[PDB]
Amino acid sequence: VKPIFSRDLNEAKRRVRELYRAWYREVPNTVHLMQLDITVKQGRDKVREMFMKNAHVTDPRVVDLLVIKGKMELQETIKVWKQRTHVMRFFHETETPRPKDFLSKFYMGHD
Amino acid sequence: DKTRFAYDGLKRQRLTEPMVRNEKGLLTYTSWEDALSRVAGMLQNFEGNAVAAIAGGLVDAEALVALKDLLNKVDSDNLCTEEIFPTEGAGTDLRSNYLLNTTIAGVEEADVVLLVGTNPRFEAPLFNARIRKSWLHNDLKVA
Amino acid sequence: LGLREIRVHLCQRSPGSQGVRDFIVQRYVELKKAHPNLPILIRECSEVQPKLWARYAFGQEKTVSLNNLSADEVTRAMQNVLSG
Amino acid sequence: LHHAVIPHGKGGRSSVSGVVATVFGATGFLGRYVVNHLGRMGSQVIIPYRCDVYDIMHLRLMGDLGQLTFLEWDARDKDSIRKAVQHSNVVINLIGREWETRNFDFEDVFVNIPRAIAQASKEAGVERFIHVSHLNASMKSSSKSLRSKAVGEKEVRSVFPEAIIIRPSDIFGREDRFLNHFANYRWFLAVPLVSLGFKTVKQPVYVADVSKGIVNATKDPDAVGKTFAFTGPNRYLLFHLVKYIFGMTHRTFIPYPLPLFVYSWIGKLFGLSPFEPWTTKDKVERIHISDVMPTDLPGLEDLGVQPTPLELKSIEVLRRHRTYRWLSSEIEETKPAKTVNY
Amino acid sequence: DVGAPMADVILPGAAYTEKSATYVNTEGRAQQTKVAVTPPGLAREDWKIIRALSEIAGITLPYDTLDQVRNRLEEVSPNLVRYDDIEETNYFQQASELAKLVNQEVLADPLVPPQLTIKDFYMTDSISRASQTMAKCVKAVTE
Amino acid sequence: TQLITVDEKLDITTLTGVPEEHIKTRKVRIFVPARNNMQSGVNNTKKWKMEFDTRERWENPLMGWASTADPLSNMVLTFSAKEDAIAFAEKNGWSYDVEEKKVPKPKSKSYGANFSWNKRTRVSTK
Amino acid sequence: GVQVSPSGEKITHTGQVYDEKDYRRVRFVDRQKEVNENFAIDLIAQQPVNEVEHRIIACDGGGGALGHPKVYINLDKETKTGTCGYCGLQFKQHH
Amino acid sequence: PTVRPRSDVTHKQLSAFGEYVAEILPKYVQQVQVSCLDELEICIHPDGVIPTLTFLRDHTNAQFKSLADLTAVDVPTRQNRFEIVYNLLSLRFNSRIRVKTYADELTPIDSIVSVHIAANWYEREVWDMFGVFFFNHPDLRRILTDYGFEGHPFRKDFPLTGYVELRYDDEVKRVVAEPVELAQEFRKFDLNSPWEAFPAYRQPP
Ligand SMILES: NC(=O)C1=CN([C@@H]2O[C@H](COP(=O)(O)OP(=O)(O)OC[C@H]3O[C@@H](n4cnc5c(N)ncnc54)[C@H](OP(=O)(O)O)[C@@H]3O)[C@@H](O)[C@H]2O)C=CC1
Ligand SMILES: [Zn+2]
Repeated sequence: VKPIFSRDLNEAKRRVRELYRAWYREVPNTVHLMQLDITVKQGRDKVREMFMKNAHVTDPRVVDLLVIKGKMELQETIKVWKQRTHVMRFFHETETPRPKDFLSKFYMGHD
Repeated sequence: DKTRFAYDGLKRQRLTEPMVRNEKGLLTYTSWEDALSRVAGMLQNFEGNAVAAIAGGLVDAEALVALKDLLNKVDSDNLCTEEIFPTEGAGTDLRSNYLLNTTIAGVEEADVVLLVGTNPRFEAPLFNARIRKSWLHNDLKVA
Repeated sequence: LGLREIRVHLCQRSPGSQGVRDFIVQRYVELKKAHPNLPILIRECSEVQPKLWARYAFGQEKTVSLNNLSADEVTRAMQNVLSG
Repeated sequence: LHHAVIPHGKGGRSSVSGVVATVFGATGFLGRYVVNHLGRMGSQVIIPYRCDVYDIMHLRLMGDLGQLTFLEWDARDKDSIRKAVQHSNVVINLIGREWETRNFDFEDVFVNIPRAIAQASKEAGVERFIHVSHLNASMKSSSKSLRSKAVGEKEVRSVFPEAIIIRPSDIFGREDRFLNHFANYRWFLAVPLVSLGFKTVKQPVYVADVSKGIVNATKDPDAVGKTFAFTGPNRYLLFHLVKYIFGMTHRTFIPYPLPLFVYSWIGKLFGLSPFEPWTTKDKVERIHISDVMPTDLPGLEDLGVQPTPLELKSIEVLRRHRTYRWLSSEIEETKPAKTVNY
Repeated sequence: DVGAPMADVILPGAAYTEKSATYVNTEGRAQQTKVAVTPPGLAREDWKIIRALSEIAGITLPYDTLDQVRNRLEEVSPNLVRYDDIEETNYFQQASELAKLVNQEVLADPLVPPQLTIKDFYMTDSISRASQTMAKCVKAVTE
Repeated sequence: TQLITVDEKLDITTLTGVPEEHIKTRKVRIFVPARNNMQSGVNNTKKWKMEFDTRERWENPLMGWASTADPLSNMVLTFSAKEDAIAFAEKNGWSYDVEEKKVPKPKSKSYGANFSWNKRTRVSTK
Repeated sequence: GVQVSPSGEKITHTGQVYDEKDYRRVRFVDRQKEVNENFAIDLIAQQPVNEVEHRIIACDGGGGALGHPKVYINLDKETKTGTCGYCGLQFKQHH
Repeated sequence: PTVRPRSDVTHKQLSAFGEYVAEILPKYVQQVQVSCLDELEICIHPDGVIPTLTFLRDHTNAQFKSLADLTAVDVPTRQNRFEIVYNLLSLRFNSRIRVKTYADELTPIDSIVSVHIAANWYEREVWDMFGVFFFNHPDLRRILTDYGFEGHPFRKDFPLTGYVELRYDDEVKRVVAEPVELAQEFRKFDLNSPWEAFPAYRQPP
């Protein structure tokens, strides 16, 4: 298969570490400048749990495309093309989470 | 014709909500959180061998797996069905005693077909269609 | 405490089910008529690791992977799961 | 249960849930949040509206098509209430004002209108009543609205024995009158407190958590027949509360003490206006009373909703009153107030 | 119609168009009903109901998905997951050698199916007993 | 450039942007469709189609329209090969369920068979 | 001739009546339920049968291309009047 | 008068031009199809798409200076499912050309910014709608999707109705996102007739 940037997994992991460093650098500017209704600590934990959401993939081209999608999110976060509405739909302040046990999923719907 | 014009039964006299025995003696509409709690409360009391389930009919082979595990974990072999098959000799074991062991394509591949049990035209009617197709398209002695 | 049921699986043309095929072709009917209340179920299919599932009381089971045996100790294996 | 009341759906606005809710008094502050939390679930919400159509225009967006229905009524007669509640599953009473007027007083507003709603609801045959009282409601209290709240609780329990009296504490939101009182005290250049805010302990509780408690109390079958008391997770002293409010507003904070009789005289002087008053004597005595220590009462934690504190969501509240010199400052730059159990 | 008015509680399950289920024919072949219409009211799937009954009891059934029920079907009897596949059976001779020792007696009574005529083919097993289509079929036949 | 030598099964979950419940709680059917029985045409059945498990569809409480919980229930998909369809299902990561292609068999049908002397194939009508 | 419900509202020509224990009449308070007074079931027996001198007839619904396509219906059944499947107006054989 | 008249002189002279480009570029051109609609469909290899379009722009006998159109068509039967088109149009020769290459969603296509600055926005639109990496783009910023829209929408595995759906709340006073459940289900119609439509376009078994 043809590569994208990375000939292995650890170089793309270093690119993931660079993007996480730049996101952790960027996010208090987009807490203070955004007039946002959060602190910086659970925003950084939201960045960390969004990194841990796609933690299971060991594929280098998939994580390189995750690197360019995180770079586009970084490009729309360093500049303020995203707003205070778009920037924190990730927190799910309104949508209730779907329950994971069998009994509440039995009570809620045919799933 | 039964299974192609019995779809209209699926929207008539259909149970929708869990129902419970009332204090007066009627059946009233309650929730799953009360009804299954009443089932588990009366299921933890009676145990061992006096818990029985008669299944049968329009019932899944996953439902029998779940019922068989749920009543073998309260160690009862009382899983009875609707219709009677004999288990005095070779009932449940050795799967040639309750199947169509010949293939239904091999119902064409026959010469003499005996029917001791039942008429096929009012009881599994597409088997009567396959035996009529074999009876017409080749010579075949039905008794 | 007792053996509630036993479910024996079987393949069709694999050589790993030949010993339990020898058991089912000669040494089954005397085991069934020694105790007719205890059902020794036979559930065959194609391309299966052959097993015996001796399901005991209260939902527990014992799974013996009855693979690649001879004409000697298959009946000693399920008489061991009957006695134990 | 009927065949249309059966809940199906993931939990959005176009789902069905069967909580056919007559939300009385939904034109104001807690009603907007509870109609949002009821129409987000997927329920049929009927609002008896007393005002013009403009202040209940903004409640039309709260759910799907025909999940919100507005009925014109008046509080003087029981016939429009019986015309409202006879197709209902639950009825949630949120009615009440922070000021009395020439047409309606506190005793009429907190007693006879919930008694008429309870009587027409019982003669119509609803399943669940929820009433909203105050947390500090007792018969021996020194507040007129709290004494009216206690005798209204007695009359609501006298009419309907299975009513869910929810008693929330002081509530803070985007258009409240709790933190907006202390933020409208910024204009008078020196905040007045009874005994410098030291003898009074207040428990702020979030409005979305309160409305989620109401929406969960419409559906929990254990919760029926009970009487609840909503409160926040952290008890606050009043001096540190006004200190935290002006610390995150970043204005000047010069408190000065004047006693309760001249505070009541200045509340009666500010409450004689024909328009909406900035403060009343009852609004002074409601925020200048020590709240009850929470024991032997069910609260917010047993309804499946965790109460968010004052230090997390009051920056959503206080951003209106901030000067541009300290507009963009976040929460942890300011020191949070000390919680006091005493 | 039969088991619900003579009951204590009633738990509504889904129907044959209404659950991802396995059924066996008379040939021994088991196939899967995919779900066509989700079951109305508060009715759920049957193994879903039995697993919720297990969770509300003190019994730990090892199910959380439908695929674990299919894995338990593989673990109990591995013919009900091989879809559209009649499995080749044998070993009738051991069943005949066991059933030859059964000392049972026939007697003089003429054997008969209950679906003797055409008027009772149209009403079997509580769906055709509940539909108004097959009631009109029985009403048209019996004139 | 150089080719990279990896060998794993493919996942494009993060590229496709789907929620996690729409992979982990959904199963997918890969099947040649049945011929519509009032028709006698075969052109529907030359393409391997993909459908999902059907989720809950209730009535809208104002009107009674079909309100679906699932956006994936409207989708059908078209392929021409079963192994290419299983490659698409394995790269998207949904739980596959494949039904094999069932063809008509060649049956010796003749007009002169329908009018035979000793056989039972003589039709009483014409 | 509009029939009334046991609750008190009107019933359409589809036979739809809202039940007494249903919440869906709560959009029906102080806003009128639209029910057409001219039922199409009731406005078909008012016009009499049309006399046909042949064994077949073909209607159009009136107006040619304004009405329906020209279906030839059979008039050989004398015991039952041959209804046009497009309109519903009935034809009777003259002899 | 019903059938469109056919002018085969353009068919043979553009087929001679297609044989010309298929001979002069044997490394990259995989095939050249000529339709019955006097246009050319040169299907090439995606590692060398920039020699193909610099040859089609800069040469005096091709001279397709003006790029017109650029998307994919996503056919999920193929192993490389995206089928990227480049519709180009000569001003001077009054002719048209189509360049079709393939793409997987993991294998990138090197971008054509250095030959046409018309595709400064078309390749960004392709990165939104289908989701292929474009090598050495100046900015491959998302254009047509929402700010924070997870999912390339024009692929066949994306649904019609999407996954998020916006809704205002008064809990937070923002236009928040919810997972979409519909007010009305889009009724999927079986518009494929079951009878055989065209005998010339017949699939062999
Ligand atoms: N002060 C506080 O912070 C707390 C208050 N409470 C009490 O709980 C309830 C919470 O509601 P809340 O949103 O804060 O109060 P609001 O005053 O803001 O809203 C209640 C609504 O009730 C309506 N209403 C009141 N009296 C009448 C009447 N006689 N006739 C018709 N409509 C009437 C008003 O409608 P409109 O004016 O538009 O016609 C008003 O919009 C109230 O009863 C309140 O007293 C509970 C806890 C804390
Ligand atoms: Zn007509």
